[PDB]
Amino acid sequence: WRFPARPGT
Amino acid sequence: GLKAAQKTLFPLRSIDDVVRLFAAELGREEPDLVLLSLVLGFVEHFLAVNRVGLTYFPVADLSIIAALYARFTAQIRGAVDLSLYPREGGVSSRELVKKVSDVIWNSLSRSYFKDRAHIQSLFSFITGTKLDSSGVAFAVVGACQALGLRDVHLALSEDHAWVVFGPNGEQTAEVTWHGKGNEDRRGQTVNAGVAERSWLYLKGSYMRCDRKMEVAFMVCAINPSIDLHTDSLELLQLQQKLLWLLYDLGHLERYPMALGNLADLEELEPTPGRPDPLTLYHKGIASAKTYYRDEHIYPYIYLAGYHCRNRNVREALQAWADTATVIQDYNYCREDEEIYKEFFEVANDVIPNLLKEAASLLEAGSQGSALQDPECFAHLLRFYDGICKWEEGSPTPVLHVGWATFLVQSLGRFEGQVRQKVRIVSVEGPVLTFQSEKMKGMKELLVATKINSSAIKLQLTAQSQVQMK
Repeated sequence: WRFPARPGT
Repeated sequence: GLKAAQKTLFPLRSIDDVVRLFAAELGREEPDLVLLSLVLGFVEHFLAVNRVGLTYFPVADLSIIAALYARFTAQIRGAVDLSLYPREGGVSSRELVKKVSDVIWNSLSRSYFKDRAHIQSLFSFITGTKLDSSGVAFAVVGACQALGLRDVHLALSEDHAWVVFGPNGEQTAEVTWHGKGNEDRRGQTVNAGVAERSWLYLKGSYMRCDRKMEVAFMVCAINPSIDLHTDSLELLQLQQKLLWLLYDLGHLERYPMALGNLADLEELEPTPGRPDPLTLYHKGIASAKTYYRDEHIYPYIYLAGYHCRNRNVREALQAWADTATVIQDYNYCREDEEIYKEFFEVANDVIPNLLKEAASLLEAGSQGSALQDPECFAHLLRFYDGICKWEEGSPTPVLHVGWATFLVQSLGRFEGQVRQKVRIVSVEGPVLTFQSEKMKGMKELLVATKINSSAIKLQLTAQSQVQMK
């Protein structure tokens, strides 16, 4: 799960 | 709720029709966050979640979108009686904000996986009764706009979301959860977290959105993922076009992470006549320096990742050193684990694999190698220095012996003749000044032909003894 606009994958 | 002028573009039959809707809303006194999130969620559902029957674009009919809109406004207006919470001065009260947060919270499914993709939008909240962490914060702000609460706005750090409100917009309130297995603080200010100098609250240098920046957030929240191997081209295109619209109107000026996201999208599929990815990464760093005291980490991690992907070792090392130079002035606190993981992976996986390839290429006769450039060795040292300084004063340690073998191996990738050319000076050629006590004590170990592995380990960690036998 990635916080919006966090870099990388 | 929906005004006649908001309805004239429907049905939306293409990406460009969605863009036109966003342009129209951004031209209004306030863009309608509920409308826009419902539209994005609808098209994401039919482009990423369920593509059965797709032939071009999932047409968004007014009847469908208006009924979703009605479901949301009915559920907020029915549950939040504004008469119980009088507003002086166009300012909302903490009790009112907490009531809206409770309404959203209490609507959610009892049990669900909170880390899933595609649960960020009001379409997910209405159709699935599911939201992710930051999606709850957004939904609270969209509910407050629907109620006429013009002072309630989204606040964003690099890993969390809350709201600002009240007289002069100076109040803060938690409205969602953060992470896994942390204790809820809904209703409280963010002042303890600011005061403790954690990364999570950016020493107070967090983003306070206006409504246009709230639109930018929902655009950054688009998730083009279909599965682990496959992205929706349609949703990538949509996100990229919407970010350029926001950029041209000025609404990314104060949003570093959105600028990095747009740079990433341009690298994947460049738009003719637009700035290069590097220009955009540097604009993101400039935004953080201008508006946020140069206290943000991800503008530098965006840049470093671009250099890493392009096997620019020198510039990747420089950008990671610059990353560390930001973190050094924070205290590592209990809910900062995401940025710990980012530094750990860089030190203990990404840099090692970069230097291993560089070593093979040097063996094959590469010229201008990072491994022969003392300025590159100095960047590596500055990266570790910032991490060590970060640890000083922190309530929880950062370094452990699991870091030390990677440090020794990375140092060793540079020959002694290269390492000797960096002059470490105390407060010609590269000059470096260490801020951390750990690196200052490390200095005399850094120029020997064969690094004293054991001594390095002792200096990097709390360990002060060697084995008894």
